[PDB]
Amino acid sequence: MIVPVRCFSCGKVVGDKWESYLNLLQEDELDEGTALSRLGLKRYCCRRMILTHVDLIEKFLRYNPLEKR
Amino acid sequence: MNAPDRFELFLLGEGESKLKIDPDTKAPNAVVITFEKEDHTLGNLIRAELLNDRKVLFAAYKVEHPFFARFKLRIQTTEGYDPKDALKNACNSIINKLGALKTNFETEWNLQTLA
Amino acid sequence: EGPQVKIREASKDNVDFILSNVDLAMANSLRRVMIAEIPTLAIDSVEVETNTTVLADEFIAHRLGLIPLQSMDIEQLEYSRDCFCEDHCDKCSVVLTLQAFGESESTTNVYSKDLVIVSNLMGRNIGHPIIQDKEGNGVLICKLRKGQELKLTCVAKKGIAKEHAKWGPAAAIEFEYDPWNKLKHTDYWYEQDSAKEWPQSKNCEYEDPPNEGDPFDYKAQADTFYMNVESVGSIPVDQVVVRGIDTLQKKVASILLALTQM
Amino acid sequence: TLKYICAECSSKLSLSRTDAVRCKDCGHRILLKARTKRLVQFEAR
Amino acid sequence: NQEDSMIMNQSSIDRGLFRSLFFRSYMDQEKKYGMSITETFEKPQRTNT
Ligand SMILES: [Zn+2]
Ligand SMILES: [Zn+2]
Ligand SMILES: [Zn+2]
Repeated sequence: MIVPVRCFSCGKVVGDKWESYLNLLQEDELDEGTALSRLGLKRYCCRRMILTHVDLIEKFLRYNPLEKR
Repeated sequence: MNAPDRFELFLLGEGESKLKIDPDTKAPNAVVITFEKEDHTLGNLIRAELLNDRKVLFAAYKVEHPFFARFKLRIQTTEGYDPKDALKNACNSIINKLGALKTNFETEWNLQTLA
Repeated sequence: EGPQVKIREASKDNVDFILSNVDLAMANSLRRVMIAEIPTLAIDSVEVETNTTVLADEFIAHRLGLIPLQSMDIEQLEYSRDCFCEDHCDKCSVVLTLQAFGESESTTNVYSKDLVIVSNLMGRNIGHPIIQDKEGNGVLICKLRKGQELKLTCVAKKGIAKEHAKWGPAAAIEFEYDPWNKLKHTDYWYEQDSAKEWPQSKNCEYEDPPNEGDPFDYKAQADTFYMNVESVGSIPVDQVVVRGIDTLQKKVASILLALTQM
Repeated sequence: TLKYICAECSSKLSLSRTDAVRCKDCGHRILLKARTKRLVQFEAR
Repeated sequence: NQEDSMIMNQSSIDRGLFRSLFFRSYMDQEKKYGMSITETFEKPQRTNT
């Protein structure tokens, strides 16, 4: 849905490394492994936390708000 | 639904105490101490420090069920040595070692410049 | 005299050190205490005022509860269970407020830098969400389409990892001993050769390799533990180690106190 | 009276018991009741 | 974890592993039992119900 705050197994905070990860993937044309290593995710628990996330919230944001102010 | 509150893992309930000591009839000069709201963190440490003692004939602990946070520690010492005294000595030794370790770690950390 | 410590690497969030002249039980107890028994601040209660976003209220509440907060002076705060107030006061809690509105045509990211402390901290060093990245925005809490609003208040109480993992300040703790397997505490699974198939640990450089002809040393015990403590950010990693030792010492002292008083 | 929101206009309306359930802005016949005013408490665990 | 049981990490659960949302919907209509026997959505009162 949206990026998890912490890695499930060890508890490292990874919720602030999603936009940086996307910027590294897009702007710098880095592959996923090097981008993960750059952000400091060395254990594969954190690496699978960030690598396999699906950002479904964008889809949810496409629909018009039900209660619009 | 039936899940117990998590604070039951470390908070003493109403009408119960941290320690209770019961004599053991299987062997002479042996006691069983039930520690409440404790786990392997304390049990293994206490057991090892007791085994370090020379006058302790037997020392063991067990957590009878993972559901409940409590453990039983059996201590048997030589004649004329109170098992409670053995527990006191083990706890004192643990406290002294931990204090020395804290002092050493603080002194070592004070020597860093890249922190 | 006692346990001896030599530290290899020191960082803002990691400390890698050696713990020599100490029992295995003591090292494991210290590791467990660092994992579980260190008090920390974290958001515990969430009053939702307005939520027109795409996320459920308890979803956002959970995300907020996982936000690391500054806990350097957490010892000056009291547990909410043993405070004389009704629900929450200034002696036992910190009140934050998250108020975000989607007034931009593009998606607006609600980070943890938008969390504002309302309760008077009374000069303590608690409450501030931990910021680590270079951009300055904290944890990505939510996203807002244009016209969507999110207004809520959070109460943060002190807690330990035993009650909930959101209070754990210790992340992953590397713990190794006897890299050369001289104590024979493991039997290495192998197909052709155990030595070739098992990569040597980085700590093997700090011990003398076995001579391969000497007899097994049955009197040798376990000591010289290589430990690497990582910090989530709530408290500095050196404070993580020191407070773990302090908490373990407090537990043993409480055992002594109960024994004497009964 | 009681507040509702048009499922399409996203506009706010006040409806009585005798009012026909429609959105005066567009005519949509689907309305969602407004969020309650009493505070809601959530445990962040 | 014997006989197909599993041991799950409680700390992992606390951080959101396998957590779920569950929605359930109840539908209710008012039906014309007669020409003027229409049902009405209202708050029932113990005095006259
Ligand atoms: Zn991890
Ligand atoms: Zn209070
Ligand atoms: Zn309308």
